Amino acid sequence: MSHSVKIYDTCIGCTQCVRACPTDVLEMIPWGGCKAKQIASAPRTEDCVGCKRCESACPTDFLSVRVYLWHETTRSMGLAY
Amino acid sequence: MFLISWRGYWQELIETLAWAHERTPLANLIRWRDKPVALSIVQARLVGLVHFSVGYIFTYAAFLIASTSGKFG
Amino acid sequence: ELDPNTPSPIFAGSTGGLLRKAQVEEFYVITWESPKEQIFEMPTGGAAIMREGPNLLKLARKEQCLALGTRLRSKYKIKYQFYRVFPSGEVQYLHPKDGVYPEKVNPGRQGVGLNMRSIGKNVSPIEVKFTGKQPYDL
Amino acid sequence: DLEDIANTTGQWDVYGSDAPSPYNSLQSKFFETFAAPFTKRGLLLKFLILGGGSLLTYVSANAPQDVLP
Amino acid sequence: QAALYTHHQYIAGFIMTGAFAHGPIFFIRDYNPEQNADNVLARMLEHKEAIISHLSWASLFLGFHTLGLYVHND
Amino acid sequence: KPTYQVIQPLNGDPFIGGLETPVTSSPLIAWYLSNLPAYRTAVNPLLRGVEVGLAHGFLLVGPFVKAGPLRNTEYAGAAGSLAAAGLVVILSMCLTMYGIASFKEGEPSIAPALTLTGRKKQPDQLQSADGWAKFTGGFFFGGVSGVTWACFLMYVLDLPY
Amino acid sequence: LVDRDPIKTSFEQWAKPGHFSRTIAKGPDTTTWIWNLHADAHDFDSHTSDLEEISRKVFSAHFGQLSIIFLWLSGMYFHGARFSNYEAWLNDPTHIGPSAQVVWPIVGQEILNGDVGGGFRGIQITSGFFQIWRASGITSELQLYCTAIGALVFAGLMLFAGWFHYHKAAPKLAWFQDVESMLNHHLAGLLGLGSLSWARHQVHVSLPINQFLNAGVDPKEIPLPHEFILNRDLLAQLYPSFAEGATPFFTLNWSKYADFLTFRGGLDPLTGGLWLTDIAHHHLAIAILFLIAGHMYRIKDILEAHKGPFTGQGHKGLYEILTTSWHAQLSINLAMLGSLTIVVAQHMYSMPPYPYLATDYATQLSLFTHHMWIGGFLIVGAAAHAAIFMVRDYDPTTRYNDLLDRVLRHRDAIISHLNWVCIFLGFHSFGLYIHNDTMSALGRPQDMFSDTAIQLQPVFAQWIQNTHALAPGTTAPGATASTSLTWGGGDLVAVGNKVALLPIPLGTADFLVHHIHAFTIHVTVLILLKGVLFARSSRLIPDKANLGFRFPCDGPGRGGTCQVSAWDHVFLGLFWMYNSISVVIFHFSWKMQSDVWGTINDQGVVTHITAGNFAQSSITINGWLRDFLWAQASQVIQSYGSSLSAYGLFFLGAHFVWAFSLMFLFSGRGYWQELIESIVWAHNKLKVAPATQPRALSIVQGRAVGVTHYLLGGIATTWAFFLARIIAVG
Amino acid sequence: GDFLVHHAIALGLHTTTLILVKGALDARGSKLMPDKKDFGYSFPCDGPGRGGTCDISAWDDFYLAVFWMLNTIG
Ligand code: CLA
Ligand code: CLA
Ligand code: CLA
Ligand SMILES: CC(=CC=C/C(C)=C/C=C/C=C(C)/C=C/C=C(C)/C=C/C1=C(C)CCCC1(C)C)/C=C/C1=C(C)CCCC1(C)C
Ligand SMILES: CC(=CC=C/C(C)=C/C=C/C=C(C)\C=C\C=C(C)\C=C\C1=C(C)CCCC1(C)C)/C=C/C1=C(C)CCCC1(C)C
Ligand code: SF4
Ligand code: SF4
Ligand code: SF4
Repeated sequence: MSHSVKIYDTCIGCTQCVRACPTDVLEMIPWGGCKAKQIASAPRTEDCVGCKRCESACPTDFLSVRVYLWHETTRSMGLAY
Repeated sequence: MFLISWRGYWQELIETLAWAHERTPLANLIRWRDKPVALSIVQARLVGLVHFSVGYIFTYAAFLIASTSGKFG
Repeated sequence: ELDPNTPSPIFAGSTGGLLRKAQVEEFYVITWESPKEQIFEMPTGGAAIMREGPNLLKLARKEQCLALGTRLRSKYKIKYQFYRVFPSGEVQYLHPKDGVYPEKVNPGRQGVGLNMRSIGKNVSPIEVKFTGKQPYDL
Repeated sequence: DLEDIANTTGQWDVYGSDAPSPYNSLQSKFFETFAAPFTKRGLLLKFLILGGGSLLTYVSANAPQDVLP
Repeated sequence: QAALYTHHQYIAGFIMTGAFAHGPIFFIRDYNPEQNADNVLARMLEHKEAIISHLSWASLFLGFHTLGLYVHND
Repeated sequence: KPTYQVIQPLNGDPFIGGLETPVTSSPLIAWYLSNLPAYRTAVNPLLRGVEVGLAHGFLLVGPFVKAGPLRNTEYAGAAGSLAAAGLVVILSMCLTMYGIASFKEGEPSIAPALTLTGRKKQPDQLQSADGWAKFTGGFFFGGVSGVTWACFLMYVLDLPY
Repeated sequence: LVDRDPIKTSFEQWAKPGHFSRTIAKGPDTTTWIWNLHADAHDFDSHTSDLEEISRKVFSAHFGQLSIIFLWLSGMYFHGARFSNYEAWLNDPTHIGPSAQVVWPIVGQEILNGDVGGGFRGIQITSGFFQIWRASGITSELQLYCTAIGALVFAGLMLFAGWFHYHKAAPKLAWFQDVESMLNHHLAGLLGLGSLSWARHQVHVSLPINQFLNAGVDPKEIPLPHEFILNRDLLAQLYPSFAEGATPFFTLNWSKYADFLTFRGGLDPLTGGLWLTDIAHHHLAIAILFLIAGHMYRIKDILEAHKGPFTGQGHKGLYEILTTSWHAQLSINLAMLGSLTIVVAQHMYSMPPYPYLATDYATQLSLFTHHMWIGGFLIVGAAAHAAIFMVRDYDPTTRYNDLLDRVLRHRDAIISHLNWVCIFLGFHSFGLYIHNDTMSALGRPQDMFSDTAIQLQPVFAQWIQNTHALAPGTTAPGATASTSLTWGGGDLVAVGNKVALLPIPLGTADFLVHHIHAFTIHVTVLILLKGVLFARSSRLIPDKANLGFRFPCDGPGRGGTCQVSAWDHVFLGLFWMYNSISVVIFHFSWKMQSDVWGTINDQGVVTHITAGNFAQSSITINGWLRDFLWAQASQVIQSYGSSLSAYGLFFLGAHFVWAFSLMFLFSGRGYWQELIESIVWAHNKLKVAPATQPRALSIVQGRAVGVTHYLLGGIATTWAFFLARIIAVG
Repeated sequence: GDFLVHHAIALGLHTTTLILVKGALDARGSKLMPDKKDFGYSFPCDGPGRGGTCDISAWDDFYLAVFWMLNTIG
C-alpha cells in the first residue's frame, strides 16, 4: 500500500522456502534474533507488479497477499503500453 | 463473457491488439490518453450481472405484457 | 540503427519487444557474461545466440528481463545484470546498488513488516475515520 | 570479369531518403484565409456546435406536410 | 395488475440483498470487537459456524425433497 | 542488390518489431505515401487538410445515396449531399476535440524551407495545437464541399453488373 | 518408490499411501488427490522423465479401444439380430420404422416400447445399422449372431495384444523411433487391403443379393449361406464370367458390354441409396491407390528441401522431434481425423451411400449431427494437444530457428490479423440479421435484406452448383443426373414412399447463415490459435512456462492475470465450438425440411414437412424460434405418455444439467471452502468429519465441471429436441 | 400444485440467505482467509495456492447472492 499484502510469517528463513517473484523482494535483513535470522516482509516495493507467487511457497501463516494495492501504476501492470 | 472470461485472456490479446496502431500507417502518432486494458477482476463479475439482470428482467418485462394483453387469459 | 552499430545479443526480426512506450517513458535493459557460442530461449517468443561484447540486450519492461535467470540460470553463470535506462540518464540504479543476489546481508534498506500492530487479532477493523493528525500515513 | 559488372550504375545508391519527388501542387494560398473561420480558429467550435448542429436538425426535423414516418 | 406486483417483487428482492450487503460492510469498515463483546451482536459472530449449517441443512433438505417431487411427478 | 535490402529486421536493431517485410517498406509502396503526412510533414497540416477533407469527401455518397435508408432516391436532394454533409460535420469536431490531446502553444510558420529538414525527433508529437487546427479546418472545407462535386456531378453511371 | 525397487519383489504394490510427485500424497490426508488420480491419470511429466515406456503404454492402452469398439458393435449386431425387427423390416421397408432395443416392463417402463414395424413393441433407432446391414449377401437373424461373436472374437484376442504388450516386457525406441516405414504398410494394404478386400464381398455376394431384392421376395427365397462360390453362374445376371478377355488389358471386344461398374451417379427408383453397380468400382479405384501409394519410401529428404526467401528455412528440419513428440503427432491428426469426419457429414446427406436413407430422414441426420460433433470435438482437442506440445514434450530446446521459431517471431501478428477479421465478420455476420428485426419490427420491407427486397431477383443459380449438375458434358463421360442430385440442373422423380434429395436452392437465407459460420468458425480458432501460440511465454507473463499448460491463473496482479494459460484457451474454445456445431446443426434440418424432405403424391405435387417457411423468415433470427425452436419442439413438449417420451423426459433434465453448469462455471473457490467448513464444523460436533481433509474444487477442476456439463447439458437437450421431430411426421 | 412452488419459494430465501448470512457472517475472515480485512468488502480475488482462493470477498457472495434473489423473485 501502495503495495500492501502481508506474507510475513515468523521464520523468514529463505532456504527451501521462497524466492520467486519478479524483482520485488530484496530481503535477508537479519532482525536481532529469529532462528535462521532473516526477517520482515519486503524491501523497497515500488518496482514490480502483483503476484501472490509471493507466498504460494514459504509461509505467511495467516493470509498471503494477492492484488491489494489499488493505487496502481502501470509499470505496475505490464500495460502501460 | 463477463462470467466465463476472467480478465487474463482479454488483456493479453489486447497486448497483441495494441501492437497494431503503433505498427500501422494512417493510424500512428495518434495517441490514446488512456492505456488500453481489460476489465478489473471484480468489475466483470459485476458487468456480467448488471447485464445478466436487465436481459433477464427486461425479458419477463416484455414476456408477461406481451401476453397478458392478448390473452386469452 | 547502423552508422553506430554496437550490438551483442543476436536475434534477427520479431514483433515481440520494445515499442512506442519505451521512448516517451522509461526503458529497462539486461546485460550478462557467457562462455562459448550458445543458443538461447528468449522473452517475446523467438530465439537466437551469444559469444559476447557487452552482451547487452534491451528490454521493454523489467519483469521481462530477469526471466533471463528463471531459465538463464539453468544454463550456467554468475553474472547477469539489468539496469534502468531513461530518455535522459538516472536515479533508479536498478541492479547496480549494493551487493547482489536477493538472499545475503550488507544493509536493510526498506521493507519493515508490521504496519502499526502485527498480524495479531486484527478482528479490530479499520480504526479512526482518516483524519489529518494520527499516524496512519504508512 | 564481365559479370563483375561494377554494379551497372551504383545509383548513388540510396537515391536518398533523398529526393524522389518535388512536392505539393502550387494550389495553396488559393485558400489562404479562403475559408477562414477554422482559419480564425482563435477561440471557436463552440459556435459551430450550436450553429451547424441546429441546422442539421432544426429544419432537418420539422417538415411542412409529413411524407411521414 | 400483473406488471406491478413484480416491479415490487423485483426491487424488494433487489433490496433484501442490499440490506444483507450493508450489514456485511458494518462488520468491516465500521464494527469494533473490543467495544461490542460478550455483547449480543458478538456471540452472533462467535457462535457462527452453526448459523450457516442449520441454514444449509434447510436448503439441502428443501433441495432434493422438492426435486424428488417434480421429476417423479414428471 | 542483395537477398532483400542488406537483409534487415527494422531500419536496424531487431528488438523493436515492425519486422520490415514488404507491405511495410518496399520502395514500391513507401513512396506511394509521402507528399502526405507519412514520412515527413511537407508544408504544415494546413493544406493537406482539404486533399484529405475532399478525397474522403466525395466518398460517402452512393454509400448513403445508393445504400440510403429508403434507397435509390427520387429526391433532387440525394445522389449527393442530402444529409451526409453530416458525417464530415459529426467528425469535423470528432477531430477538434482530439486536438485537445494536443495543446503545446506556438507560431513559427516553417512551411517555407530552410536546411534539409528531418524535423529530427519528428516522431512522437512535435505538432502543436496550432497546426491540428489548420488541418481539421482544412477538413471541414474538404468534407463539406467534397460532398458536392459528388452531388453536383450529374451521374452517368454504369454498371453493371 | 522406494519400495523395493530392485530386484527383490514380484510382490506387487497393493498398500502404502500414494504416488504422483514427491512430497506426494503425503501421509497427511486430503481429497483433492482423488480428482487428481483420475484427471491427468494419463499425462507424462511423471511415470518417468524418459520417453521409452510412454509410447510402450500408448500402443497398449490404445488397443483396449479397438477391443471395446469390439465389445461394443457386438451388442448392436446382437441386438440388431435376436431383438429382431431387421428380418421384419427388410421384406418390408418404406413401411417399418426400425427397432433393436426394448425395455423389460419394470416399474413405469413400457411406455418407451411402442409399435415399430414387423409387429412388435420397442424403442426406435437413428443409428443406421439395418442399413449397412442391407449388405448381407445372405440375410438371417442368428447369422448376425455370428458376425456378432466374430466381434467378441476380435476382442479377448485384440485385447490380449495389450497384455501382449506393456505388461509383457515391451518393445523399445527404435521400434517406433524408427518411423521409417509406418504409413508404408498402413495406406498400402488395409487402407488398400480393405476397400480392396471390401470390393471382394461388395459384388461377389452383396450387389447380386440386392440386385434381385430391389423387387420383392422374402429372403431364403433368395441368398443361401454358400451359393456364392465357383458357381459363377448367378454372377451371370450382373455380367460375364469374362467370356473371352483374360486379366483386363486390350485385345478385348465389346459389341455389347463393359463389366459391372458401368458408372451411375444418381439414385435407384425403388431404393434411392445411390447405385451399387458403382460402389464396387469406387472402392476398387481407391485401394489401387494405397496399393500404389503405401510404397514409399524408406524421411527428411522431402521436407529437407523446398525453402525460399520469406518461406520456411526450418521447413527443412521440420522436426527431428516428429519421431519424438506424440502430443505433437496427436494434435496433428485430430485436426485431420476430426476435420476429416465432418466432411462426411455432407457427402452423406447430399449423396447417400446406403440403401434406404433420406426417405429414412431421421436415420441419417442424427448421423449428420453425431458425425458433426466429432469433426469439432476432435478439433479443439487438435489444438489443446498442440498447446501440450508448445509448452512441453521435448527435453531441452534442440529444435531451433525454424518454421516455428519463425511463426512465433510474428505472433502478436498472425493473431493481430484474424482478430479484426472477426469484428468485420460479426458486424457483417450477425447484426446483419438484427437489422431485419429492428427494421421489420420497425417494418418497412422495402429495405430489409429479404431474399427479395435488397437486390437479388428470383434467381441464385449462376455460380458453381449450376456448373456441377450439368458437368456430365465435359471431359466428363456422364451417367444420368450428376454426382449429387441436390445440384441445380435436371431431374426430379426421386422415391415412392416420401422424398429424398432435389436441387436445394440458395441466395440470401443461405447466403448469410453461410457467413455466420465464417465468423463462428473464425473467432473459434482465434482463441485456440492465440492460445496455443502464446503457450509458454508473453508480455503479460514471461516466467510463464514454469508449471504446465494448465495452471489456474498466474495471480491477481498485472490487472487480471487469470484466464491466460491454454487449458483455458481450450476451455473457452470448447465454449464457442459448442455453438460452431450447435448452430450448423440448427442450419441443416431447418433447410432440409423447410425444403427437400416433404413429399410426393399425384402430379408429384411436392409437400415439404414445411412449405418453404425459410423463405423470408430465418432472415429474422426470431423466425429462428418463430419458425424453429417454438415451431418444432412442440413435438418435444407434446411427447409425454407415448413411446419416445424418453426424449421429452430427458429434455427437462439435461435442459437442467446445463442450467447447473453455470454454478460450476460462474463461481469463486475459497467460497465453497468458506462454506465447506461451516459444514465441517457441524460435522465435528457429532464427531463425524475430519479424516480425509474435505476440500473444495481445484480452481481448474471447477472449470472442468463447468464446460463438460454445459455441453452434456446444452447438447442432449437437442439430441432430444431432434429425435421427436423426425420420428412422427418428418 | 401450490404445495410445491410454495416449498420452492421457501428453498430460495434460505439458500439466498445462507449465502448472504454467510457472505456477511465473515467479511471479517476465516481459516482460508483469516485476516480478510481493513477493506473487507470488494477485494475480489486472491492469489492461487493456499487451497486456491477466489470470489471470497463478502461482495462476491453478495455478487453470488444476487443470482438466487434473481431465482426466487422468479
Ligand atoms: C437504497 C439504497 C442504498 C444506498 C443509500 C446505498 C449506498 C451505498 N452503497 Mg449500496 N447497494 C444497495 C442499496 C443502497 N446503497 C443495494 C440494494 C445493493 C444491492 C442490492 C447495493 C450494493 C452495493 C455495493 C456492492 C456497493 C455499494 C456501495 C454503496 C456505497 C457507495 C455507492 C456506490 O458504490 O455507487 C456508485 C455506483 C455508480 C455511480 C453507478 C455504477 C453502478 C452500476 C452497478 C449500475 C447498476 C445497474 C444499472 C441500473 C444498469 C444500467 C442501466 C441500463 C438501463 C443502461 C454507498 C454507501 C459500495 C460500498 O461502499 O460498499 C463498500 C459497494 O460496495 N452498494
Ligand atoms: C439449477 C441448478 C443448479 C443446481 C441443481 C444447483 C444446486 C445447488 N446450489 Mg446452486 N447455483 C446455480 C445452479 C444450480 N445450483 C447457479 C446458476 C448459480 C449462480 C451462478 C448458483 C449459485 C449458488 C450458491 C451461492 C449456492 C448454491 C447452492 C446450491 C445448493 C443448495 C442446496 C440445495 O438447493 O439442495 C441440494 C441440491 C439439489 C436439489 C440439486 C440436485 C443435487 C443432487 C440431487 C444430485 C443428483 C444425484 C444424481 C442421482 C447422481 C448423478 C451424479 C452422477 C453419479 C451421474 C444446491 C446443490 C448453495 C449451497 O452450497 O448449499 C449448501 C449456495 O452456495 N448455488
Ligand atoms: C487422440 C486423443 C485423445 C487422447 C488419446 C487424449 C489423451 C490425453 N489427453 Mg486429451 N483431449 C482430446 C483427445 C485425446 N486426448 C480432445 C478431443 C480434447 C478436446 C476436449 C482433449 C482436451 C484435453 C485436455 C484439456 C487435457 C487433456 C489431457 C490428456 C491427457 C490426460 C488423460 C486423462 O487423464 O483422461 C482424462 C479423462 C478423465 C479424467 C475422465 C473424465 C471424463 C468426463 C469429463 C466425462 C465426459 C462426459 C461424458 C458424457 C460422461 C460419461 C457419461 C455420464 C453422464 C454417465 C492424455 C495424454 C490433459 C493433460 O493434462 O495432459 C497431460 C488435459 O487435461 N486432453
Ligand atoms: C490378413 C489378410 C488380410 C486382409 C484383409 C484386411 C486386413 C482387410 C482390412 C480392411 C480394413 C477395413 C475395411 C477397415 C475398416 C474400418 C472400419 C470399418 C471403421 C469404421 C469407422 C469409422 C468410419 C471411423 C471410426 C468408427 C468406425 C470404426 C465405425 C490376408 C493376408 C494374406 C496373406 C498374407 C496370405 C495370402 C492371402 C492374403 C490375404 C494376401
Ligand atoms: C433428482 C435425481 C436425478 C435427476 C436427474 C436429472 C434431473 C437429470 C439427469 C441427467 C443425467 C444425464 C443427462 C446423464 C446422461 C446421459 C447420457 C446417456 C447422455 C448421452 C448423450 C450423448 C451420447 C452425448 C451427448 C448427447 C446425449 C446427452 C444424448 C435423483 C435424485 C435422487 C434422490 C432423490 C436421492 C437418492 C439418489 C437419487 C435417486 C439420484
Ligand atoms: S515466511 Fe516467506 S519469505 Fe516470509 S520469512 Fe519465510 S519464506 Fe521468508
Ligand atoms: S508477491 Fe508481490 S511483491 Fe511479491 S513478487 Fe509478487 S508481486 Fe511482487
Ligand atoms: S484464480 Fe482467482 S484469483 Fe486467482 S486468479 Fe484467478 S482468479 Fe484470480
